[PDB]
Amino acid sequence: YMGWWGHMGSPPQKGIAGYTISPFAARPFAGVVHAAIFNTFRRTKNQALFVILPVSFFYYVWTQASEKNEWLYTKAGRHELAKAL
Amino acid sequence: ASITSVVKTSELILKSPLLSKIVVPLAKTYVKFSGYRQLGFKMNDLIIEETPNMQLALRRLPPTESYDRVYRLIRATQFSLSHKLATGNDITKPEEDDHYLIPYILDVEAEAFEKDALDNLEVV
Amino acid sequence: ATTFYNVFVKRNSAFVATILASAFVFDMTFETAIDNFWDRINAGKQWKDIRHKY
Amino acid sequence: PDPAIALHEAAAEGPCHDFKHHFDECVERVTKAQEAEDYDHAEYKEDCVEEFFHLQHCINDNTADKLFRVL
Amino acid sequence: KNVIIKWRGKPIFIRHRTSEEIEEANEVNVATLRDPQTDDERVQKPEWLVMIGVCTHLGCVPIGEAGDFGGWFCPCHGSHYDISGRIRRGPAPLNLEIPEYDFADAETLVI
Amino acid sequence: GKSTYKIPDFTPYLKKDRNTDANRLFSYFMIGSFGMLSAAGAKATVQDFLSNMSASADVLA
Amino acid sequence: MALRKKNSLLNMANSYVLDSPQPSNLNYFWNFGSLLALCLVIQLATGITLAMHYTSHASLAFDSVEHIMRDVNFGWFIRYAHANTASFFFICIYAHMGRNIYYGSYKTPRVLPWSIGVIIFLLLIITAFMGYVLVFGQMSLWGATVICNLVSAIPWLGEDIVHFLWGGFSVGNPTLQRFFALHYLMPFVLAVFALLHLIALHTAGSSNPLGITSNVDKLSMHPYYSFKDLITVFAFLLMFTLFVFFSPDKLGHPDNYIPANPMVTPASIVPEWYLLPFYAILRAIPDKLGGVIAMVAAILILLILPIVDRSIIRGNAFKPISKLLFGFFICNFLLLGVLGQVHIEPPFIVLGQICTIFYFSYFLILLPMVSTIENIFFYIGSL
Amino acid sequence: SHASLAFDSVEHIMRDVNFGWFIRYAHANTASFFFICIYAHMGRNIYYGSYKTPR
Amino acid sequence: MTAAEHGLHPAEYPWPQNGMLSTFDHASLRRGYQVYKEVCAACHSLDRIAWRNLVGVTHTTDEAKAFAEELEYDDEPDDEGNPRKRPGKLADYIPGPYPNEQAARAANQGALPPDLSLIAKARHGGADYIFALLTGYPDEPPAGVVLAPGMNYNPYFPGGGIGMARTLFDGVVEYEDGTPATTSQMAKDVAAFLTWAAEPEHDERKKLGLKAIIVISAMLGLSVYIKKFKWSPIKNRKFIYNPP
Ligand code: HEC
Ligand code: HEM
Ligand code: HEM
Ligand SMILES: CCCCCCCCCCCCO[C@@H]1O[C@H](CO)[C@@H](O[C@H]2O[C@H](CO)[C@@H](O)[C@H](O)[C@H]2O)[C@H](O)[C@H]1O
Ligand SMILES: CCCCCCCCCCCCO[C@@H]1O[C@H](CO)[C@@H](O[C@H]2O[C@H](CO)[C@@H](O)[C@H](O)[C@H]2O)[C@H](O)[C@H]1O
Ligand code: FES
Repeated sequence: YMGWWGHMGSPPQKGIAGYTISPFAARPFAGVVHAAIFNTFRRTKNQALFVILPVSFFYYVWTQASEKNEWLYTKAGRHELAKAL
Repeated sequence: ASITSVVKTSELILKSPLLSKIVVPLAKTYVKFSGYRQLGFKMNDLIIEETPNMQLALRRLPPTESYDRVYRLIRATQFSLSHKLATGNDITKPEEDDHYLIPYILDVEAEAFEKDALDNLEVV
Repeated sequence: ATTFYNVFVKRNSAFVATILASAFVFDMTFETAIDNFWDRINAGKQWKDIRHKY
Repeated sequence: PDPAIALHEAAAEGPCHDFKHHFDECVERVTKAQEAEDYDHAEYKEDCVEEFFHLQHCINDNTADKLFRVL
Repeated sequence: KNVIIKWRGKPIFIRHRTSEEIEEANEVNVATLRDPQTDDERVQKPEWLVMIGVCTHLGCVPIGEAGDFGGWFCPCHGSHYDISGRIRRGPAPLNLEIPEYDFADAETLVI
Repeated sequence: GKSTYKIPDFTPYLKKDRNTDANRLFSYFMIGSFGMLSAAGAKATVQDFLSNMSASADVLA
Repeated sequence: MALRKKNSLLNMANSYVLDSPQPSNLNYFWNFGSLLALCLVIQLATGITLAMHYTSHASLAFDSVEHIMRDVNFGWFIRYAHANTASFFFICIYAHMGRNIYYGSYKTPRVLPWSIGVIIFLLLIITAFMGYVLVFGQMSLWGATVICNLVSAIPWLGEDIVHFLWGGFSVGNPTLQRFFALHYLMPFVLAVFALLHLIALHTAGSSNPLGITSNVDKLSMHPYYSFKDLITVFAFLLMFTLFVFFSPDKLGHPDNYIPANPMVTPASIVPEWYLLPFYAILRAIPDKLGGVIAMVAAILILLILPIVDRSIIRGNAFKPISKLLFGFFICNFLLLGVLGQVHIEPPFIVLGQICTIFYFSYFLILLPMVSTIENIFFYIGSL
Repeated sequence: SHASLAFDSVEHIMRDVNFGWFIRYAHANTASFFFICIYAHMGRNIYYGSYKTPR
Repeated sequence: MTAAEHGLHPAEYPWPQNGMLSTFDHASLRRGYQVYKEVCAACHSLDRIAWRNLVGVTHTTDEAKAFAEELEYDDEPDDEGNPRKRPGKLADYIPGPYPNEQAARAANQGALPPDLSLIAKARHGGADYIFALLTGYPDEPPAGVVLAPGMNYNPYFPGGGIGMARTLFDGVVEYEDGTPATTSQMAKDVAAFLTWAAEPEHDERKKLGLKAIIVISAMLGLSVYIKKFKWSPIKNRKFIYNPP
């Protein structure tokens, strides 16, 4: 499925012109401030739900579980503990 | 899963009025959130091609379609490495998101599935 | 500044020699400088600070 | 004399007063319960450890820094 | 009290069980016991519970006097042994093994 | 869009003084500093690490 | 023709580290491969050095580790480096497997590197478990006891096999000396498998975060990924430094600084943190043998991802529903880890079972369902 | 590997470990055979000019 | 578990050595050795510490040789093969109070006082736990606690009943540096000493870490410049597509 340089196994390419400049000709950090602020905000905003939803749910679950567990092993939780066992 | 299976199942859904009424709007939103159009891909550009069947289908694409596919992949790869999104004409509009490859792969698979069936035939 | 490039950077032999000599200098001076800094932030705490009593 | 003693007493009377009183009330109840007969033949014998821990935990939060500052 | 004698690196629990302890052990219906046995089958002398004090699940040594059946509790996976050293709750399949022990004298046993 | 002799806009990235010796020398100063710290860090790592093989404190006693 | 291409040996190096054609859009999650190679190298260097000072005999093992800590020049560093890098190795390996699951690196045509990878993962676990025993502190001994007794679950022969592993009737000197020899060896076996999964991968080349072909746009491995890998090497070394020099015992268990005592069983026996999710899965099943099978199945089930993912699209970058499901799977795996170290008490008993069910249902139910549905949504959605 | 125990551990292998005698002798003797074969292999290579180009 | 079964978790005290750039206070270490020597050494060994380890940490070479030479250690047998004792040398380990475990337990109503060389690493909490435990014997056990015989109530110890009695009282030690030997002062000093005993490399380790952090940070910064520099041709690449 992959070849090597010269016969990589691309479908034939034609009609794309690629341009680039030397690393010595370019400012490596051009527009870094804009990227670090606006680009990172954009990328983070678009992915935030996929992280927040599972994290918040499992943290809530753990919090409820750990709090119940703590309470069952108090004096107040004697009866509920006896039933749970 | 095979493109044939996906296409057949989709046709079952689009047939049933009830089913299409609830599925078509969901699928449109799914595709909007999928966000492949924001990198200038057409849906069919995403299909796994490292299978013998798909290699055959790609070889059967008309030259123009093939050259443009290569461009969309290169362009998208450059957006990916730059962490930028397409803007303006680079974004795939819904009207340009044509199933250019589906007919070719359906034909490749149809013959491969016929071949499997016929390899198992029993003279009655 | 051409001159600086020409002498220390243009030949890789020279550039590697310069890097290693600089690494030698850095290593020795950094050692000394951290020693002094560490002694100042931990003043009166270390054995060398109380040794004089004995 | 021991700086801890004074700091602990101050923290009990001050910021940890609620917990001090809880522990005190606990002690009173348990001693009273031990005073009564057929306590030894009871199922559940109440202790005051929990209230003690709440108090000590509180005292420690309000004292730790102060104590080590005067040593 | 429960003693721990090393024998082949494994700990041997020797408990000097009281009268009422023996009684508490003799109660549980044999029917409801992963490994169905009564104390009589386990000990050759009701006053000397001698066991290989290794948990039958995975091989921790149960912390004695702890449990929920107030005999031994394996802390590892929470399996509770009895005053007979029978399994009551938790993953452990069998009751705490009894080694080959004989009372040579009434005051000394060999393992 | 069509002519391939119209080089795309690179002005946001091009340095005006790109062909000066000052320009190259700067980038090599960064490369060389990195090589210098790598050399000093490697030497420190090697020296400290191999010292494990010299006589331990109990043997020196 | 250039030498690096002409000469057979140089050309093998060249094919992997220099001219190797890589996709030009690999993101930083493609850097864990090289960090795992760095961990492997650090573990070999520190491990071989520890072996020069450690004594495998149970009467001397723990003390030999103290001798390394106290007497050997930089012994403290070499020991802490070895112990902490074991933790970093697992962080990076989970990250790497996470990358592979999210981006569908397990799909055709990369099933073979994936499947060899699952074996590497098992070998890492075995290597790290044996290494932990070599300290012969309390957790060392009691961990070995518990984990080797799982083999007792094998029907009919189980007991006999355990005594065979131990070389005796309990974990003792024979076990410790054999674990030394195997712990030394296993990393070399692990390196061979690591190399095999790379050779297997080299036929298809790396996947990329878009999940499309990269045949259209390749970049040499060097200099581009060489220099990109340096960034994460220095990021890793910074994290390494903070643990090794400033908090060397944060990731450890204090009980391992008490010499092994076969009589006293420690208050809580937990495995090292990176084994905790599998430990929680084992606790979830009440049956001994069931628990062992479940624990093993939790690793071996990875082998069926190539089958149960029915998607026509490689990886999750473009699949919102799959991304949500993946998020829940990962958070559940971390919850399992946490439940591995709590006490076996309510309500964590039931919770552990629910998390275990969720773990397996991802592979067996949800991923097959979700991937089938998303196939349809892409097709209908783009009509 | 500890010098206080090394020699004795080899005796323990000879006397106590099942088939230890064989494993120890096999290891020690195969070290000799390894050299016989390596000299033979190098001898073959010298006599038959295996060292010449292109090898 | 009950809080009792866990033990009360000790406060976070501001130790001199807490802090990325902070060494131990060696004056405190020396004081703490004197507490170990006059109080703890009656029951607790410190077997992993040799006399030489004290030198240039707490004591000069001469002071430490003097401590070693006051003890008798097992020599090699004489010429008739009879056992002999010799005076201690710096290479000798600080000797324990008991010949074996059985003797230790017999002297402590069955409890075995642990070796303290590693106790600071072997307990959750470290210095804080040792300080809390030594100073945390209440005058009276909380009402309703049933202590096993020969146990003392201490909330910091898991289960609450510890076989070690309170041992630090104001003025059990007379410090040689004129510091007032209050219970808290002695506990702080001995806790610091035991922390040093557990991790004697502590001071050197943190200094090398400082060097590492500085150089590694600089290399990280430079590696980012270099990566960006080398990648700029790829990032800045532009395409013009004319469909054929
Ligand atoms: C005369 C007896 C005695 C003296 C004096 C003594 N200890 Fe102990 N110590 C013990 C015994 C016995 C235990 C075991 C307690 C147990 O396990 O129940 C112990 C336990 C400890 C423990 C560990 C508790 C644990 O978590 O297992 C520490 C730490 C400790 N001692 C430190 C000290 C320090 C510091 C001193 C004095 C400065 C000291 N001891 C003085 C008898 C003593
Ligand atoms: C010692 C442990 C390992 C090392 C050193 C290692 C190293 C690497 C390296 C260097 C690559 C190529 C670059 C990269 O994608 O990061 C890679 C790719 C891969 N590894 Fe690993 N790996 C290890 C363990 C594993 C494990 C445990 C798995 C799977 C369970 C795995 C599965 C893969 C797969 C599927 C790929 C191809 C991914 C792709 O590029 O799309 N590896 N590995
Ligand atoms: C993948 C490679 C390796 C991993 C993941 C690994 C893991 C571990 C672990 C987890 C420990 C317990 C550490 C502790 O808490 O002290 C350990 C100890 C040890 N390892 Fe390894 N190890 C690896 C490679 C090696 C190698 C190649 C050697 C060569 C002999 C080795 C020798 C040792 C020694 C001697 C110890 C005991 C001394 C000690 O605990 O530090 N290790 N290893
Ligand atoms: C091919 C490579 C060439 C051979 C490599 C040589 C291997 C070993 C060389 C030096 C090893 C011992 O050399 C010694 O190193 C240690 C650091 O490790 C230095 O020691 C210095 O730092 C350490 C901690 O970093 C302190 O404990 C010590 O007080 C201080 O003097 C000595 O100043 C140096 O004399
Ligand atoms: C990772 C550490 C560095 C050392 C290299 C790793 C060791 C593994 C190498 C042995 C495995 C065989 O590796 C195999 O070798 C040959 C040539 O070398 C490669 O062959 C490839 O490159 C050469 C030229 O570069 C071409 O003739 C060929 O068309 C192409 O497929 C294979 O793609 C690779 O799979
Ligand atoms: S080890 Fe005894 S309960 Fe699992």
